[PDB]
Order: sequence, then structure tokens, then C-alpha cells
Amino acid sequence: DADKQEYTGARNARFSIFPGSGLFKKPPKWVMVAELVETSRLWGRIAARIDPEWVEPVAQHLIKRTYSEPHWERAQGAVMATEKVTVYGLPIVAARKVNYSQIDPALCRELFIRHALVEGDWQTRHAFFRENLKLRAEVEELEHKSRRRDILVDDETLFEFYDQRISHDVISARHFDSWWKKVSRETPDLLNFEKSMLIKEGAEKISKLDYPNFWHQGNLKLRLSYQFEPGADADGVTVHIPLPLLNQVEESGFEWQIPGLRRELVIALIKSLPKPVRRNFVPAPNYAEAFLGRVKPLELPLLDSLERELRRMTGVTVDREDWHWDQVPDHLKITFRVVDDKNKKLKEGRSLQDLKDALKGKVQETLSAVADDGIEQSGLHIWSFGQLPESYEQKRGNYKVKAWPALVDERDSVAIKLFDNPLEQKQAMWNGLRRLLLLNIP
Amino acid sequence: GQKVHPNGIRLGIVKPWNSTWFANTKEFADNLDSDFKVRQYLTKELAKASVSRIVIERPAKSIRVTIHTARPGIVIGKKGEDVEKLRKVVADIAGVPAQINIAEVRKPELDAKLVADSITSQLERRVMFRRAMKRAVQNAMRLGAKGIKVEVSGRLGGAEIARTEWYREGRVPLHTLRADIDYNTSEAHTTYGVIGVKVWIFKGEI
Amino acid sequence: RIRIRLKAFDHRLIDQATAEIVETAKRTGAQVRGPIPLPTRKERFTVLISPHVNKDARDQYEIRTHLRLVDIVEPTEKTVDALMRLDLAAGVDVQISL
RNA sequence: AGAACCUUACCUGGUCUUGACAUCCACGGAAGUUUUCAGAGAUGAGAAUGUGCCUUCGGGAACCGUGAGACAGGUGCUGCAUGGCUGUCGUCAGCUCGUGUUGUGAAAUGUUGGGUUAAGUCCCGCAACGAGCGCAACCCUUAUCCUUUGUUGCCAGCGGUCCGGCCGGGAACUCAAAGGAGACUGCCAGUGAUAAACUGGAGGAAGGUGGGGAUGACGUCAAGUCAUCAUGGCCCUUACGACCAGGGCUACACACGUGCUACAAUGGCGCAUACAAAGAGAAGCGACCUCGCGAGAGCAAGCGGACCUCAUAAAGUGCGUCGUAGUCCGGAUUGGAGUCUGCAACUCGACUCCAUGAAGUCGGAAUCGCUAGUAAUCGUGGAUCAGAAUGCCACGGUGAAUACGU
Repeated sequence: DADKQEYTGARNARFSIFPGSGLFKKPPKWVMVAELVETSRLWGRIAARIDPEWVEPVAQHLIKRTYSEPHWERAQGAVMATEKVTVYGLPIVAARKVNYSQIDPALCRELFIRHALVEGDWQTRHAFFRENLKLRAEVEELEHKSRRRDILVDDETLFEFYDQRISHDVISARHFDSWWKKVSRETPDLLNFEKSMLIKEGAEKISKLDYPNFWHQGNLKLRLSYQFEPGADADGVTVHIPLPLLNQVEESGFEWQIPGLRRELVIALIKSLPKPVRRNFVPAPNYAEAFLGRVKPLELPLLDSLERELRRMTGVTVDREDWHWDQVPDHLKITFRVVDDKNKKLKEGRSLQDLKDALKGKVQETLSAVADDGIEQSGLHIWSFGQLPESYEQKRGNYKVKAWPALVDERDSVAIKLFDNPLEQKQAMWNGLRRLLLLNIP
Repeated sequence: GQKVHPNGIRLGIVKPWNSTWFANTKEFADNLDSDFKVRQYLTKELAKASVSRIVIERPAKSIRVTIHTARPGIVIGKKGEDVEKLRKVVADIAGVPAQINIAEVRKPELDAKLVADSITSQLERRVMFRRAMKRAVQNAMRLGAKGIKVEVSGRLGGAEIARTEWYREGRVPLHTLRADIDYNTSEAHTTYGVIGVKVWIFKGEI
Repeated sequence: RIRIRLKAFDHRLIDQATAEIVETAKRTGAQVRGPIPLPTRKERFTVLISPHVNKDARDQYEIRTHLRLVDIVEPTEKTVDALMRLDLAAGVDVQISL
């Protein structure tokens, strides 16, 4: 016992070393004795120190093993438990982490078959695992399009789907590797999931034209991603934007959204109006239908369109500031993420100016990286440029990169720098032209 | 006696309740009975550990109690030994399994109940009350308190007749509800009777 | 189709308790009715405060039972698995009716 | 915040003595169930079956029963030994300290003075400068608007209507409960030490601490409570402890305190019929239907409860009659017959029916409350509680008079 000169022996009995011993003054943490004698107390006569890795192999008929904390660990794909080994109630190993899955075969079959195949968070090389992961993906973007999570069949059916053809020999990951080794030669496609994910819901109608994957803005084409996670920062339909395209994009007409959301969009916008204006429009779904049956996208700005056709319906002059956008839900606001050629989403927002007011230096150095010839020159004092470019253009990959060169005054000289706005180009070239004229007139 | 209990007027505004749970007309009474029954056991068992405060909450036929104490070592036990002994006994009293959280109270002589039960100990250890009390009151100002009231009462120092004595320095606004007050009483079971001990502590405006 | 009754003794606690339930429910299946503020019950308690005499000296106490209702109307059979795992604090009772 | 026993601490009688209740030891049996006998009651005696756990094979845990000693127990005395809790002046506005100055000193000054407020509230002055408890503020509720949501809550814009938000339906509105806003002498005019402030006016749902509640300083009364509890001292330890039964706490020549119901026509009675808020409910609330004049009883749905139940609010309003008669006023009292509760309703519950119908025709000396949703009146619910209120606590309905003034 710790800091105590007494020993726990068999059962709850306690003893001590007979004082005639030489290790009576040098107590071990683990002792064996020859004779137990009760005289004043319990005394072991001849005592000797032992190492407790000794007594498990030599008392196999006496060891009781208690397994606690049964937890499924991913890295082995197997359930661990802390084992305690005891004889006569003596805790030989207080704690040893051991494979509970290798210990018992009953429940661990169900646990592994659920985890590494139905949830399927497995680090492995299996081809059916790969294809079923991609199938569950192509279903979960379908649910992300639908905004209704009833299309996919439940995971218990997928567990049954696995369990009916996984043989009874599989109890753990090693047995499963051994089983896939002999079964992959006969039926590779059996473990790959069949296309029965959608059954009878009616959502699985989902229209491809109603839910596009790319948006065309002028000459440009921008990526779309879908996500169903209400209230999240990354929720809503998210447009993905290559960074050099920033100088050709504008926010006009962009709030029209995919056509699969516009009914509840205009319902949210019309109920963003205060109660007196809102009382004019009863019922809101009916008036949303009467609006969408006559409106066409991109012919007008959104606010103007709602104003003029709602005036056509009832004769109220709804002002511009009457519409509230904080009351409009965030997932209906089309998320903006500027991405690179390797789809790294650099900056984000739910309006285009959240990108533009933060990316001007990065867009500027993006322009400078492609402009590898020295139109941009410094220390310039006499006009020696020939024809200064109106709108500087380059090409990267599949898209042209456009900017505007202009003069820059420096109070000691004139310089040429790029600008992403024709107006800023105008005032910059104006000031540079003024300094150039002042330097050139005698 | 005419004043109101400051913690009892400040429960719904500033000082949180000691037990937080729900019951219908059936289970509420014997729930209170069990809440009583565990508390005095914990107090008499850990009276040497300087227990300040007890919180009960009851998660769906379970119990978690959190006891605020000033000294870690005694209540935890060496190498994590005693809290598991406290584990099963409160579950035995409850009839449901229980969880116990030990909450450290730093700045120990700013807690009212610890100050009260501390100054109870020296009166039963018969050191003289004036020095005991002014030592107990200047300490909060020294460690930066901004209100302290202290009282003892009744057969004070072997007196034939009872009297009350209060000290106070700083600011102790009882009538301000936004003022935060630590208050709990104590009794000294001296050889002549019961010394009553009261301590008010004032921390902040909100 | 499922009625989630929340009963608590603190409005400051039951608001986040029903907010957690509603955002988790709409997180994985949507179409949740708003948390309805339903009329609370006030238990008023008259106590004689002196040990022996002076009946007219009393104190008044009350219990406030903040009562909120959350309704979900559509079949949302996957949310229910994580719905039992939300481990809300002891301050509020939850009753689920079908 | 609820005495038929119980409660109960009283009395009388039958009874017990490590005990009715705790802990320590030892022994045996698990625990528990059924039956009968005497007793008003606490005993003694059977039959059935115990005997689950825990592998260290044994014991352990619970419980019962028996005995010894350490011990228990008391609503027993002391509130003038105490804590705690409470009343009180009084929600009165005052009660003090640190430092300084004066006075040998007790003490003063601050805190007095002018104004001013409900307020040592604020301003000015000032041998005072500051500080604390007090006041106010922030606490809750009510008085108006907005944001959120709209079930069981609501029905305006739509239809069908079984005429019933009945349904489809709708979220406006009431409402519900969260977050905000809103009232701060904020603005104006005059007075006023260019002050604090006062008076009047606008605006506004609310205007001058908006209203009500919580909130009670230093302390007084050796105030009340040893019987709520804890507690020092003292007392009994075969009784001042403990069990049980019947009676008492409810008596009755009288006196007082606080209420209820009346003395009536602003009313009684009969019918028709209109309008609420608040609260409770599972050993509970208890729909409908049937039976009874009724108390209720059966049957039995729903309701842990914005749905269902208690649950028809009554004054009222309109009809008809009464007619100033100790009366078609008033209902005490008394007899009979009953209903429910509960082992049990004689002492000593609650209620119904029939029959009777006391005093009382507005209260001496005196005395109390009430400054507006008040006073008065009219009903409702709750707590306690098996059953039990004219008492308390809470709720609405109608709804006043008067304040010259000190």
C-alpha cells in the first residue's frame, strides 16, 4: 500500500513481512511470501520481490479479466477495451488497452459493418468503398438541390444491404480484409450499392434546368455549388469565381437566383414589407404565382421588377427602401466565393462588394503577374510611350485578363501603374498627364 | 430583526439559484427531500475541506452536484481517491446515479460562507473575538474587495447578557438590487450557547 | 406531427434551449414551426414568516413555469437520431407527443 | 394554511422498561404472506414459503427476532443565559464615520443658515473636506407602440357552409410571451440668488417620487418564540420517557374582541335573459346519459391539462305579484326523514328535504375604515383538507360622496 507498510494479500486480508527478513526494511511494491501466520497480525515469513508480468502466465486457471470502456477506435477499425487481470481480487494490471473486437465476435460485426461501410469513414483502398462513397455523394448533392432530406433511403437499410451479403466470417477489419480478398475475385460489383436510393418521394423529379450548375454573366461562366445547412456561414447556393474575372463581373441582375427558389424568394421579399403594405397582398403565395407567371429574369433589376408588376396588380407605389434585406434569409442570398485554378476559396461574402472591397490588392498583383512585359514603368519624365494602351489585355488558361493602364504622378516624376476601373484610370492618367505637361513645358 | 435576506431578494436578478431542475406536483416534494438529504452529508463529511457552496441539477433521472470549495487537495484526495467514495454514496441516497464536480474557489477569503465558517472556528477555538473579527474584515480590503459587513451575536465571549457587534468598511448597498452580494450565515456552538455569525460581501454594480 | 413541450423555470435558459432544438431540427430536415410562447403558470405562495405570532406579517413567492411549444409537421425520420443526442441542460423538461 | 380518533403536547384506565426512535456487539433466521383464538387495546400460536447476491465458496448487503453495556428520549424549566426568525415606532427621514478645526473636558462642527422637494432631495452659503448607511434609481406588475412566432389561442380579406371558426383557409386583429421603444421637468411661457426649483401650456396612452407591490437604516421595547429548529445550564432516567383505548381541547350564571346575516319596497319572490377575471386538477378534476324534489348516486368520456373538468357568475334588464302588514322581511332554533366523507358523524363534521319561524322595525355613552377604480356592494377561485370556512390569500363586476381649509 502506498506510503504504508502493509500489504494486501489474498481476498481482503492484509499482512506484513516477518521482521527477521532483510527486505523487511526494504519493502517491494510486489511481494511473494512462503508462510502466512496469524500471531499478532498476519505475517509472511519468507518474502521476495516479484515483477507482475510473471503471474498472468502461471495462473491461467485463476485469472479473472474485466473489460471496461468498450469504444470503437477507427485506426484499427476495431473496438478497444481496458482490461484488468485479477487473482483472488488482486488487481495485477490496473489498466491495459486491448482489442475488445478481437475478444468478442457478436456485437463487433454489427459495429464494424455499420461504421466502416454505412457511415464509411475508412482510410483504405477498397474500390467498392470508393464507388459507394461517390454514390452517397451524388445522392447528397441531390438532397442539397432539393432542400428536402427524404429522397435518400435510411442508413439502416444500407446496413441491411451490406449485412445480407457480408458473410458471417466477418467480425472485424482483419476478417473483412481476408473476406474481401476471397470474395472480390467472384463478385466485385455485389458490394457496390445499387441505384435504389430514391424510391417514391416525388422530390426526385428534380429538374436540371430549374437547378443549374453554372451561371452565365455576359461572356463569363461561373461555378455553382449547393449546400443544405440552414443558418450556417457557408449555406446557400454558392457561386465560385476565378479571381482574374473580377474586372468583368458586375452585381447587376445577379439576385435572380436559380429558378427553383424564386417563389419563396419573392414571398420573403414581399413579407419583408411592413404590415400596411403587406396587407395589400393577400395571399402571398397566390400573388407570388401571379408575379412569376408574368415576370422574366434579367430583363430588369429585381427591386424594380417587384415594384412595377406589383403596381400593375394592385396600384401601390412600393418604395425602394421599403424592402428589407436583413429579414431575407441568408441561404436565399447567393453566397460568393472567389476561387483559384485549384478551387481554393480565397475570400467570401453574400454580396459582390464584400469580395471587391477586400481583393483589390490581390487582383492588382494578379494583373501584375500576368503583365510580364514592362508597360508599367517608373521614373518617367518625358512622353516616350508611342500609343499608350486603352485597355490592357492578356490571356490565362481559358479566360482573358483585362486591366487599364494609366499614368501616375509621383511628385518627382511620372509613373505607369495598372488600375481595375476605367474611372480611376481616367483620374490617374489625368494627374500623370498634368505632371508630364508641367515637366515638358519649359 | 427586520432586514430581508439579500441572496433571497437577489436570486432572480443576479445570484443564481443553488438547485436548477423541474418537477410536477408529484416528484417536487421528495426531490427537495433528497436535495436536503445529500447536502448535510457532504457538509459534515467535508467540513475540514472548507466547502463553500453546493449546486444541484437533475438531468433526466440523474443528478450532478457541483461543490465550490477553496482547497483542492483534501476534497480530491491523493491520486484521485476520495471523490469516487463520494460518488456511490450520493447515488445511494438519491436512488439514481450521480456526478460530482469539484469547483475551485480562488481568492478564498472573499467568499461569505467560507469567511463565516472560518470565523466560526476561531470562536470555538476561544481566541479573542475583536482581533478575530478585524483580522477577518481587513483581509478582504487588502485583497481588493469593495464591500464587507460582519456580525456576531449572543453570549459573546462568555458574557452573561447577549449583544451584537458589526463591522463594515467600504460600501455595502443592500437596497441596490444590481449590487452583487455574497451572503450566508454561520453558527458557533460554543460552551455557553450559539454565537450567530453573518457576513455580507459586495463585489460589483452588475 | 411531433409536439415538443419545453417547461422551464427561467426564460433566460429556455430561450437557448428551444433555439438549440429548432436550429438542430431545421439543420437536418427543415419545416419546423416556430417556438410558440404558450401561457405560463404562476404559482403564488403566501407564507407566515414569524415563528409564533403576527399573522399579518407575511411573504409572497411565486413559481413561473415558462412554457414553449415546438411543432414539426412532416416526416423527418433521420433528424430524430441526433435529436436524442442534444444533451440539453437540466433547467428545462421536454415532452414529445406524436 | 382547517381538534370524530389520529392531530393531542391534557385527563383517566390498561400496559412497557437499552426502550417508540439512533450507533456499536453477539446470536439465529433471508425478507415476507395466510389463518384462528382472548382482549377496548399493546400479546402469545400455527400453516405456507423465504434462502435473491457472490465467487475471494465462503461470506457480504437488507430485514426480522433476542440479550448485555456504552446509551437514547422529554412539546420538561429558563425568550431576563442564546442563535435564528418576527413585531414595533415607521417606509419616519433621518442615523454616523475618516481627516481637519474649536472646546482642558463631556462634545460640537460636517448634519446648522436661505430657498426648495415627498426626502441631510438638490442648489447656494458656510471650518469644514470627503465618505457610509439610509432617499431615489435599477426589481416586479399595470398603462401605449414596434420586431419574432402563432399551437389547443384569433377570424378581418377569401369560399363551402351541416349555420356551429363548423370546415377549407388566413395570418391581419385580439391574445399569448420574448426582445426592443416609450416619460427623462424631455420642450415652451412666466416666477424664482442668471440657482435648485415651482405654476401653467404643448406634445403624448401615460407629466411632474405615472399608479400599485417588493424594498424598512442606526436602534427602542431585557417585546414575542426554549412548543418550528438548533442551542448553554438545570431537572426525570422503571418516568417529566413509551404504546393503546375512551373522554377533553367544542363545557356555560356571564363579560369583551373580530366578523357573518338581517331589521326590508333602491326590496323580497318567480320566470326569461345579458357581461368577466383569476386559479386548480392524477390516490385528482371529473363531461354526457339515467334515477331521485334535493343532498347526490350509478354509468362513464376526456383531461398531468390555452382543447377536458370544476363552471350556470351574481348584482343587472324586462315581465307578474307582494304592500307596509314582526309582513309573501328576517331566518335563529327545534323535530323528523335523508345524502356524502371516513374503521367510526352520540360528545363532535358538511349538506339536502319537509314542518316551525326567536330576537331584530337601524343600534346609549362612545367608536372604526375610507383621498379613486378608492369606499360600499356583488359573485369567483385557491391554500389547508378524507370530510370539512361567515377566517385568510387572491380575483374580477357595478361603482360613489367629500376635501373650504389647519
